[PDB]
Amino acid sequence: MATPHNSAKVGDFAETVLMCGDPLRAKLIADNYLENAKQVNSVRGMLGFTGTYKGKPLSVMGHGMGIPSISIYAEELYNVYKVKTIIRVGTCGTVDPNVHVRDVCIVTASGTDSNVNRMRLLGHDFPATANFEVVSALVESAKALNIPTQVGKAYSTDIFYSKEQGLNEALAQYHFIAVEMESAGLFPIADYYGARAGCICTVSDHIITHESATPEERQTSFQNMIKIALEATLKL
Amino acid sequence: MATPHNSAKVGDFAETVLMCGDPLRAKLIADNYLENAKQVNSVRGMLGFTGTYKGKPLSVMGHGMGIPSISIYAEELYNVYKVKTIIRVGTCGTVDPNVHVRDVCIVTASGTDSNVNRMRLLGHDFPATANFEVVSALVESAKALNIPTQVGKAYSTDIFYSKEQGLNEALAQYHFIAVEMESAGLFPIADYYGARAGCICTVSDHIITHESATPEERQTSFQNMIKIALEATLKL
Amino acid sequence: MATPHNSAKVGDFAETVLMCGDPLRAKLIADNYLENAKQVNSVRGMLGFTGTYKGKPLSVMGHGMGIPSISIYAEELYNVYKVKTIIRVGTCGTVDPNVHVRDVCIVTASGTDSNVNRMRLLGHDFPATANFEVVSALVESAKALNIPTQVGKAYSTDIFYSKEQGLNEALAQYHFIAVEMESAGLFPIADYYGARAGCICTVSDHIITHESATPEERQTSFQNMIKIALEATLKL
Amino acid sequence: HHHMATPHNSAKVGDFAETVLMCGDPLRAKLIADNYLENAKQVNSVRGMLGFTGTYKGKPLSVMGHGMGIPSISIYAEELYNVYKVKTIIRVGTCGTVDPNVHVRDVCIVTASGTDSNVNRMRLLGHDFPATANFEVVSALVESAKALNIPTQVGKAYSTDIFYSKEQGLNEALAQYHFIAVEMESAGLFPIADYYGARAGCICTVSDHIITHESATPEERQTSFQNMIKIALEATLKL
Amino acid sequence: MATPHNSAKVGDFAETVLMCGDPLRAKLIADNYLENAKQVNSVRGMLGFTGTYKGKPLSVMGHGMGIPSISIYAEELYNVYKVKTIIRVGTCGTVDPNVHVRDVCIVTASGTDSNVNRMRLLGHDFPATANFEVVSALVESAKALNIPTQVGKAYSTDIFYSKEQGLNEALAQYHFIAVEMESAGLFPIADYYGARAGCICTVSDHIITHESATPEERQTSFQNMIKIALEATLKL
Amino acid sequence: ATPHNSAKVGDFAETVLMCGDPLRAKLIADNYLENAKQVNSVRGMLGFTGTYKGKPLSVMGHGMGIPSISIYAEELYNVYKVKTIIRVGTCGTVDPNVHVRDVCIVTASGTDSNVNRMRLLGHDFPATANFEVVSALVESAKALNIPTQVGKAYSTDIFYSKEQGLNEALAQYHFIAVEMESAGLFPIADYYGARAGCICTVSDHIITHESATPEERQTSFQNMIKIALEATLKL
Repeated sequence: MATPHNSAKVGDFAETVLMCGDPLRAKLIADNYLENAKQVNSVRGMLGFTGTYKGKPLSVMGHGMGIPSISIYAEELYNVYKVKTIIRVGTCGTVDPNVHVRDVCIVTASGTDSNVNRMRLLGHDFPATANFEVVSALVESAKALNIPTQVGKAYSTDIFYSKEQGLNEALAQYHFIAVEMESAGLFPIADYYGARAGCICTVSDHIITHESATPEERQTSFQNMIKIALEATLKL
Repeated sequence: MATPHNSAKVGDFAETVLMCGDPLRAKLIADNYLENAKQVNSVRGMLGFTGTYKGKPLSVMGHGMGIPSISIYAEELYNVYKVKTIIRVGTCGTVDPNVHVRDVCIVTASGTDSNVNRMRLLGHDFPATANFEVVSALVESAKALNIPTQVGKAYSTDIFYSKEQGLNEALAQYHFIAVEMESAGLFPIADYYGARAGCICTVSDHIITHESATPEERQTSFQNMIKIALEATLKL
Repeated sequence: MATPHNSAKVGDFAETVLMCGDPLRAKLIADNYLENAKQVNSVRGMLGFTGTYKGKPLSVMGHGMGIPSISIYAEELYNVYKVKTIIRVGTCGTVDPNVHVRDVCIVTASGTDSNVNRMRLLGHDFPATANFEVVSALVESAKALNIPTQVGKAYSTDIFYSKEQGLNEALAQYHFIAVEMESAGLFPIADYYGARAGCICTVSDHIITHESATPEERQTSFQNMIKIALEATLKL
Repeated sequence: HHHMATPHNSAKVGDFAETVLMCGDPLRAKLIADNYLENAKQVNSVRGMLGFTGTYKGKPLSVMGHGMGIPSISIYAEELYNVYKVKTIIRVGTCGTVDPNVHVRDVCIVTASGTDSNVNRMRLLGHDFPATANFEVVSALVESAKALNIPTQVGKAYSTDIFYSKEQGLNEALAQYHFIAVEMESAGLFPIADYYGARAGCICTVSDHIITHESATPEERQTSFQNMIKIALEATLKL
Repeated sequence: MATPHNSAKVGDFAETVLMCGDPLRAKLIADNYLENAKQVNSVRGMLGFTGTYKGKPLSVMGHGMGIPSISIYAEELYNVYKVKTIIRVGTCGTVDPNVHVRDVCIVTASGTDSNVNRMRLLGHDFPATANFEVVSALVESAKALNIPTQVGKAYSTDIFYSKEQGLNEALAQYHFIAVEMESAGLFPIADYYGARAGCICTVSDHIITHESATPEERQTSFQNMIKIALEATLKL
Repeated sequence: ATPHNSAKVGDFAETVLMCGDPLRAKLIADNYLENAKQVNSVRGMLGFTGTYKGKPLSVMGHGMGIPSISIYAEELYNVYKVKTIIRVGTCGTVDPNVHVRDVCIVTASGTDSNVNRMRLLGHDFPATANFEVVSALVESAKALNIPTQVGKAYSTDIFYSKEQGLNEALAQYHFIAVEMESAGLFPIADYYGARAGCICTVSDHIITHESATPEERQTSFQNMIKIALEATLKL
């Protein structure tokens, strides 16, 4: 196989890839938004697909949960499959007092409690930073669709089941808008390969005040986010 | 759903669960070694099954790749599903000069480059340590099956595609026998819940000498490892 | 005095402030580009001025050298003086193989070897991240002026006279475009106050290949950069 | 050293058996030799760190003090494995516990030990290196206790550099993760055994419950010591 | 120019230099205590002067605020200007229960929350330690002038506007006598060049009790401190 | 009155010399203290109290390493109400201008231990000798016409160092002494509002591999102990 974790042949992925944690959501995106989609990977159930969106080649693939998982898949996509742009699409929590469930968050950079970026920069602070053209394309696509967005920092944690006192309050004080588990691992890999990455997420829960989007609101948020991402690919 | 990542209801998992990263390997284990088997989870494609091995209830489920992924699944199994014992089964690399591809490694403790255990113990060194009853059951099962084993430390990394100079040589100097991605995250979660965990792996590659197991060797080693793990469950 | 380091009264600063390390350069900006400018601070020689640019209120003030120095001045400006936006303007080195002397660098986020941001976020990785509106206004201003720009990460070091082996090569591998000493301290303070910050710098030296801008190239680069920043304030 | 085999040990090469019991107090090493070893001879006196070599039930065995703390045991154990060609060290001592199901007088067999020392990070490029006991040693201690009908607790220790701790929240975190023994040396011993391809373990008796403040009486400590040392000595016959 | 930050020619600085953060205080020292004084640096407003005290050449110059700033100026003074001794003079807070506002503190070593010294000593603890001949010369000068002094540790912070719970109480418990922002960066640079440094400060504020020196007390303490420093230079 | 010391408060003088080897503690008491009484032998860690030229003085072993000295010193300051501890010992050096037989008076000590970060919220806490003690040692050496080196020590947890680049960095920043305990002593003295210092003689040059002979070690020890004893008179 071309990699230990992907049965796709070189060339089977488009230069632009959307990725989400849940492979079954990758399949939903392919089935509902890609034309002439073909499954190109099923190793470990991590479904990946390639088709077109409005005539332009586009792939979508799951990345699993957490920094180590996305790091495997993204490293391979840039190195082996010669992908140029990855947009991560997902859901997130928020702690920011002026961000609400159903909001769409476009990530400019992501903090983390992982050690992976310190290990790349001699132990120093290496900001996991989205590519500006990708950020701008997402922002401009949402404007054209008349969909309000929040633009700012995410925080990528290794621990879904946090026991850490004071973390949420510190994230809120510094206006982190999205809490998720992967973006801080993706951005430095794109940098290593001289490539591009970004992230867009919908807010499912307010971590501080405990609001939670209903199933119907989650479907609407998902449709808005995915249309923003798809339209942005046409400008990238 | 009982958790965001698992559609099983409390009671659907046995008290002992084998887990491996690849959900398709979890399915292979269920199909080839469990009787009375039923599928109990398919959220995110992370297949899980419950059946019997030699009459005793046993579950087997995928955990995905990396510490953050296994942490989600294992926290839930212990907390929500009331599981008492998780045995991780998988493949690994080795750096040890006296360990060879095809070998079976029983893990007594695992080091890591993750921050998750420092965060649990006020920044200090918290050894991710296998439960002694579990280690002993694996060791004694292998002896009873006439299968030689290596017993000793693993190292769980967040980065499959390592760029770290000197790491392999240090691991070799201190006789780490297995390099994998998850066990250091599992053992402290078992500790938190007053429960039990262990790990057994097959050596697919020698990271120093670059030897690699043939497909035939990987089948042999899998058959040895899984029989040891299954027989151990009868003693637990 | 309103603060220990600033004799200005509350209200003496405009809501938007350009800052540079050298107070004599702050004076040069006030003298050559601001209308009806008045000096509002001279404590510690850290000259600050308020006037208008194309009739819009604007202030300019020195910040001194290094994170601790800018942290004092910026904390006071946001907290006591109720400043809404700070744009840092300066010079930088580069290590990136495709960035050259005289290039204009617009900073999206900055790494650092300082501890100040770990101390704000429970020891974790807190990306010092520029405000997107500010970044965009700088990018669009440069486009209108027909000045090419590089957009991406800076690195803010505490040590001008670096002795650190391997740092430059790692910065280059991950495409850090600017090496300076202050931006990583500014952005988190802006966050704390729910305010905005950014940074634009011109490349005076290639740290790896050793090209250095002449005095005349330095003046031309400064003229380009300051016009970009001033025009950006009209959009903010 | 000018004439000694190491700077801290006057024993000649070969004066130590391949299996060595070690405890912090050199006077306890002497008590162990006097009361349990036959054919015994003192082989070290440097720094008062008494060490002895004889036999236990016919098999060669040594016992020597290691002093207090990771740096001290590191000196002695590095020398034992490197210069004296020792194959197995079993640390014997006392400990505190924070675990809610461990009580004073319990015997703890250590599978691995955490620490607040930097010595293991320095061995593994700054990463987490678990100080891990050798499984054959752990198993021999467990099986020896079973044969003597002495109950044991088996699990993690924590080795601290600071006896007089002022650290808030530490005991509660150790209890939450079921650390069974708090002492000062095991985390330094196990990685040195690894470096030399050799074996190490640890067994300790609980003198104090750090949470509930229960404390063993002197007579309970004597019984606990006798049980522990019998377990360790019998384990050496299987190693 | 001889360096990027100093317009003095080599030789224009005496072998001993007093430095303080505020360049206007450097000018005050020159105006009131040096004879034959001339200004030798004006770059960045960081005024420096050279004259004589009781016939012996002596320089005084500002160093700005924080470790990065003093590091630039001191590295240059030792390396380019061939200075042999730098005595930092300034103001400080105190946390010590036996130290009071108005007191003069002679610094033997300084702690820090900066990373600059870990980076010099392989990540380890490197005490920023004053040169004994300098400490002794200050102590003996004070004794000869019949001025009592406090002698002991300082703490050099990167963050003037501290938000750090428990810091002041730990500093008080261990009898740190002075809190300031620069000494910990100066002493290791002196070590690197085989040169000498020390620090003497006046207590302006008690951080624990909140007492503050009156203007008259600040004048008395300044007069004491500067006379101690000047007399010490005659013995160095 | 402690788990490691059978003495009771008042059994130690207010000033205590300490060295790693308890047998060297006994040598110091036997050869330099008048009217000396043994006040501890728990764990073999001999301690003694007598007088030097009329002034009460004690001498006791501290064992090897920061954890060991921390136990003994914490107890001395807390239970035994000691006011001044002077550590006396041997050291290595990496400094190009320090040689075997040199006497090193320590002003501060670096370390690879975590004990000081844990006392100061993770930050850099310099283990710093008390100035009156440093000065007393320097002046006593001057009075005896013995040259001294005055400067930084480095206290390591690992005698058998495998660390590449360490010696070269210590040399570049002119650390004059390498040993194993002083960085643990000075912060404990700070905690109790008390005084500590350290003096050591160079037995080995770690870079040049020069090593002191038996005769040279005797001369060096006699020089150092006389400096420390005479310093106690001024403290």
